[PDB]
Amino acid sequence: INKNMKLGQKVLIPVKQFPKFNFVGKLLGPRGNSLKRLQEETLTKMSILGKGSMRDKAKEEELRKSGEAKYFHLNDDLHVLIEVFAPPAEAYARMGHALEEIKKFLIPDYNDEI
Amino acid sequence: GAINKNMKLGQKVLIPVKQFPKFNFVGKLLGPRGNSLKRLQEETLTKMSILGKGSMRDKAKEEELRKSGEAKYFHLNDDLHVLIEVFAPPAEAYARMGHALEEIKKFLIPD
RNA sequence: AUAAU
Repeated sequence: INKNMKLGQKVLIPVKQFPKFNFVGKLLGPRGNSLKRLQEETLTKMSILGKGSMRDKAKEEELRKSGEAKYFHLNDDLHVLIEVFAPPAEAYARMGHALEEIKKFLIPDYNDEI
Repeated sequence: GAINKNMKLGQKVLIPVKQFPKFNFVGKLLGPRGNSLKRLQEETLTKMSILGKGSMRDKAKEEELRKSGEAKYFHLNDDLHVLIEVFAPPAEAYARMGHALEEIKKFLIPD
């Protein structure tokens, strides 16, 4: 119950469902640091990964073709990888709180009628 | 996954019987009629199962089921533990688990 | 023999 443990969770960014919405720009923010704040606030690490995550389509296709394990993620769908390293109770709580906080960044059409 | 679909999480928590061989962790977890562990589950919105060597009321029977090699009893070859399970959308599933893991700590200190 | 599942 006391030792640091690692957890990781992929969250799909629904680009197919909402192709007109710029999820990456919305995640990173107007100055590009919104995701940095979100991480520091939640005590997690968050990385935007998958097809489209590099904002350089030539380079992305190059790294994917290399077969280096660092870039395996580029085979995947666009997503945020949330990672945490803390004792079990804190690790799960942090993840729960990060997953909650990230929801607003990923739903263009949230309900606003009752 | 998508942020909305129900997901399953499971976490084993070791009961430190080796460290504290004199202490009845199982009785402490269950309480009278199992209502301690039942309450703890209901409060945390988790499922909890006590599993592993030492889990069963009955040491003769335990050894029998272990020897059967039925897969439902494989756990009896493992160390004593609580398996905490949850099924809910990702943010709620992780929160529940974090809260269960916090609440269970006091039961895994002897006195 | 705190004994749930």
